[PDB]
Amino acid sequence: SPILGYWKIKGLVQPTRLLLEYLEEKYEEHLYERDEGDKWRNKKFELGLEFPNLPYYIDGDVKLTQSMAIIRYIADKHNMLGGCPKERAEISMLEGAVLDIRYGVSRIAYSKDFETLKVDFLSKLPEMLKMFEDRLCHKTYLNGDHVTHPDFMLYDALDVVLYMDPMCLDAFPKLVCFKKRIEAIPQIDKYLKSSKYIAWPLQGWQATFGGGDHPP
Amino acid sequence: SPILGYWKIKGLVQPTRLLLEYLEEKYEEHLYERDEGDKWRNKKFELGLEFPNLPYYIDGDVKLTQSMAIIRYIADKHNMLGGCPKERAEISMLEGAVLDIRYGVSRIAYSKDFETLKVDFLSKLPEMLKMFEDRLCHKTYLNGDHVTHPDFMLYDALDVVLYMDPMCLDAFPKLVCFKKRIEAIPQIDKYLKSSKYIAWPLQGWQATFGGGDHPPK
Repeated sequence: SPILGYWKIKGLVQPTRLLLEYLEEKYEEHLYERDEGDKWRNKKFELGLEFPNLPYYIDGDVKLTQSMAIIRYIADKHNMLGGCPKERAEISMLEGAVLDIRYGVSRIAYSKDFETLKVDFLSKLPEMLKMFEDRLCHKTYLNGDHVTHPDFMLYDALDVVLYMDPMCLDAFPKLVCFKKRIEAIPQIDKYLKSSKYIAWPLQGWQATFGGGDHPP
Repeated sequence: SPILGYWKIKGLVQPTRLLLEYLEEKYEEHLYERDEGDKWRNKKFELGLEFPNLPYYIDGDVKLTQSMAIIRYIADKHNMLGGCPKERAEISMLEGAVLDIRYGVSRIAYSKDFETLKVDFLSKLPEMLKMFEDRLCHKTYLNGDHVTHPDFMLYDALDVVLYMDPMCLDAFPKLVCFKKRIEAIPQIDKYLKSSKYIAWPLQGWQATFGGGDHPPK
């Protein structure tokens, strides 16, 4: 069965875990704890990876790194990437727009001067969320009636910005409805209640925002 | 014809430009100059873009933003993304590894403490480049005998890191050769010599690094 290797955090891989649980696919996790940086560095160059990094995904057919290449491969193997160039570009554009939010947090989350950079991010965040509000005006999910990988990426981004500002969705009822819809998927519900779910941290443990061993 | 809208810099879109020139595909550029922030603010919500942003690519019915969605769409229309899930994953992985170098530069280039952040980046860069040197063992391009979009992304990343550290490819002669090989593609050489080529800046004009109006002579 496939092996998914990452830090014991949400970070870059949480959307991939959510997709694997939505598809109900068997996989093994190799999790690196806060004190297992040495364990990772001594294995890193001996797994056959062409671009050694975390996370990594190893099945029969593939040895992958790059979080976007991994989530796209799992989608692609399930016929979820889109049927024609236009639909595939729509899905890649949604991907990018979600990363503008999720990388927007990560960019500033490890900085000494985080409190200053937060003011600016929370000023631009409304506009980014409005575009998703409009996309989800009459669509159950970002691509219509059927779930795609950017749904889990957006879920993860909403999870993270709600910690930084618990009122950030008060203006965005369609995003609140979308978020509850994801959570009501029976196999997502079971995952979120399971011993396998990693609630914290959001970033690397060293992060000034969404770090430490426990929520603040 | 397709419209490619961006700032008059290299930045996010330069690999897209190179790919269009490789394909010899006709396109028009809407180029926003340093003084045209107002021009853009005014047109931004008027173009029919679902996720308004720079760069944008407008192809009659197809209206796209996100640089990676744009370069992938152009590749996809020419059947260049990969024939099966495994080949499509190899191209996606190459794409991500190039972006770790290119975004690695962009994420510190707008910082006040660039000189401090540069030391940390240049202690990691030799190993990141080594992974590309190793991939080019017995290969003309990153995916073998045929050009793919990550080749133009790597070419762009190599141009940018050579400005930050002129010696960073001294240990990597297969990367020096790769960069010369791209520049010997005849439709690339023609573009690089033309009046359409934007040599500078690398980042937004306001950047601590790769910014301003001319390179250092």
